[PDB]
Amino acid sequence: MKRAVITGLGIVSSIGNNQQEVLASLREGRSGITFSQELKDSGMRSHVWGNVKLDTTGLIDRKVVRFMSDASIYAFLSMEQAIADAGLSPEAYQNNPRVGLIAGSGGGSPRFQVFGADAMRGPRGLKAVGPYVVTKAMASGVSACLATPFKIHGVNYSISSACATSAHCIGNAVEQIQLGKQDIVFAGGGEELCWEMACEFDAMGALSTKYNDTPEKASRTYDAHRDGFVIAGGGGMVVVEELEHALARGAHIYAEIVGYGATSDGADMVAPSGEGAVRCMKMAMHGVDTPIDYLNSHGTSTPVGDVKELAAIREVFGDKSPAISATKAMTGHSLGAAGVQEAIYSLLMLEHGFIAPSINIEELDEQAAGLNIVTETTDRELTTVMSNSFGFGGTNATLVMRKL
Amino acid sequence: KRAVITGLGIVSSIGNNQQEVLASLREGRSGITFSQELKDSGMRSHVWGNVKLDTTGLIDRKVVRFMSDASIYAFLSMEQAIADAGLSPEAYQNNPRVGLIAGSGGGSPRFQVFGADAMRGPRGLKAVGPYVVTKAMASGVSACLATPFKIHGVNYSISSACATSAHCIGNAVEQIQLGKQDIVFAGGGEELCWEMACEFDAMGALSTKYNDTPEKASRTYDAHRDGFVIAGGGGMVVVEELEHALARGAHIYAEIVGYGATSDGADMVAPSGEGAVRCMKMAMHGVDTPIDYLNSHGTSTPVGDVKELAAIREVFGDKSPAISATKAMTGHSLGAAGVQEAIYSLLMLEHGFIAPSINIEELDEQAAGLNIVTETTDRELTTVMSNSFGFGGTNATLVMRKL
Ligand SMILES: C=C/C=C/[C@@]1(C)SC(=O)C(C)=C1O
Ligand SMILES: C=C/C=C/[C@@]1(C)SC(=O)C(C)=C1O
Repeated sequence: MKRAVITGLGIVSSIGNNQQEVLASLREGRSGITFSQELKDSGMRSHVWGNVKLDTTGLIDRKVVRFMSDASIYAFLSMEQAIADAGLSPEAYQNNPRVGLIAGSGGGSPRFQVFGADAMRGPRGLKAVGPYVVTKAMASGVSACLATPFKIHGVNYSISSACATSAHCIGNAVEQIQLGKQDIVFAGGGEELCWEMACEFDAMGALSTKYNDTPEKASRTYDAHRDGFVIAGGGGMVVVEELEHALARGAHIYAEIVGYGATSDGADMVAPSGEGAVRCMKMAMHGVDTPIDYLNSHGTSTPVGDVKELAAIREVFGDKSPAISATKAMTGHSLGAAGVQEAIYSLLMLEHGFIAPSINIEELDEQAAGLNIVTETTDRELTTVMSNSFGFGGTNATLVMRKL
Repeated sequence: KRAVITGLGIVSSIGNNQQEVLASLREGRSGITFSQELKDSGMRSHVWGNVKLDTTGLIDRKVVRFMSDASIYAFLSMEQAIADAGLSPEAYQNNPRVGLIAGSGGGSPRFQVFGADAMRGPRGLKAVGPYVVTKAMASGVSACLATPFKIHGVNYSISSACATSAHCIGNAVEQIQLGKQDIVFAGGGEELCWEMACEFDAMGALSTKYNDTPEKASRTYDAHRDGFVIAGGGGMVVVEELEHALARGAHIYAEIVGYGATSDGADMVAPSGEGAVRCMKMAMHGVDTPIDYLNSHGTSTPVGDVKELAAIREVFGDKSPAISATKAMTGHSLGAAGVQEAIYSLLMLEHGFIAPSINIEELDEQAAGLNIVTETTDRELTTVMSNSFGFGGTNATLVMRKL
């Protein structure tokens, strides 16, 4: 089996439009959460979100962007960044059977799905719909919209697994390398931000509703007064590359993907079982001869979910648990984009030797006792980092990344 | 490590189990009907491949409450596959070596739209209810099955438009090859609704000239084809590691001996041909038996049909296999097409026949020379190929061989 490394990255998020801006927000413990007039206007109870603060007008060519929803736009721009950051040029990655793309969203595009239906029911029907809704709204929008303009010839599909989507995308990319089928796979995803989708999470009571007057305090993972997650949008993309291929071209290598866990609860639809996560982390830690220095938790800021993961971490590690922070307290929950963005946050912490703070803990949950939850930015020489992604439907992903 | 198919299940326009499907295939029987729903919506295409089954009460209330139609069809298909594979609950449930990879092309446009419509009404959130997320999310098909079937292994959806459930099967094979799983349930489902259908109609992808004769609308390779006929349904196969299957005395349909997965990197909604050539060649690597039958993607589109035929010619030259497009009978079930057509191919393999490519009244001149079978033909088959090409230039091919 071949080894897989990360040789580039790109990110559009609530806390930065590139890796430099994101690095700055992580070290500062800056919140990306703002009041949303759009959410309030729709009749929602959650009025806060992790929005992308970027004018994307003119950033993608007219004939390319016409097929794209926001999830695709966010993923495309991240992919541009990742290509450049990897030091890759068209002659190397384009029209190359051994270079692929695995990237998805959790929701596709509810916005253009609803636009399509709204337009169809109006007096102009098909003519008001137009010819571009399928590529905007289909579940595989994110992969279809990137593989075509980037001239990808290798693998091309999307993995969806709700909150674990882009973490599974990365892990499947690793498998492509291990099987010797691909030299490079761009892995990640994107997620639009809109009332059309967010109202679905509000109607199940999943979103924070009590902190709308103080938007930066709404997302408060592990705080005893958390009341659900803060919904976010954005994209992320990493370049997953075979080790020898990377070394031979003098690539910059952030880390090796040394562990990939993928498991299922087989229990509850919208609540974590715990034992699924335990098995997932163990799978990711298998054969890894170094300790986990830092854990970027799934920790979405939900009453049951936050502490269920903690109980799982305690089971896996015991007394000697790693430093833990939940960056969703800063960023919000970008759903399908969460896995890659959080793999990137963890890689920036690995690369730059620090731990981002788990913010908005005004009163630590009684069930979080005895663990190392890092609440202020602390410089440390990290070697091996772990990222957890647990989604609706009991789907679990865990990534372990280590310096070479 | 080797992967075999040990069980199958299907809910399609041409049958609600493998026996009804078998009969439809041997008979060249159309599953296409007139749709008042598509007509009422303002569409130009008024034909569809509908599931002729009322699914009310077939799934536990507390389980089906989270599900859209795509998930319902896949679930029912999975029950059949479990039973067909002879797997007790103790064999496959609460088992880390047993997984599920199943997707849809579209998620649930119906419930995406319902949520937004409900929210804009006088009841807002209380009308939306707590179930729309699991229904509308892109991973609904996997999420809604993994849980009630007590799946402990892998649990996610591959999505790639028309190639969706084909990549699901191929990824399942990879899980076996890597030694991570002993069993993976692989397949997909797709709902059938104007919400999604009108999007395909608005880009001109759907057939519109044959609404008075619904059964003649889907007509792959016919000179007067005018687009595909939308369909819904589900499929599921049991992908199983060989030694595991042999040990428990499983009935094996075939081994998956080849899996191609490529990208066009060309056009969004038109195929390049080039990518399909590479996909089929990739599926044929190390396969030294001839292809006895090819189940084409063949959707009944002017450009698409002959683009795939050209790719077949380039791959096979003057050794081109027997070909039929079962979509002329079934319609195009999108995310469910890959697994359903693998199942049709598996049925032809098991029962020694070639299903007809129907409704060819005038063979396209670009299809001249080729062995497109238009009549049910009894034949001993050994090795079969099935193609799936989706929008976004995404390609999958599966090659299956009798043991
Ligand atoms: C099995 C379902 C997973 C549920 C989790 C823990 S995953 C998630 O994002 C949120 C908000 C939850 O409640
Ligand atoms: C990348 C474009 C693929 C297009 C194909 C061949 S895939 C498909 O289902 C239909 C109807 C087409 O026209």
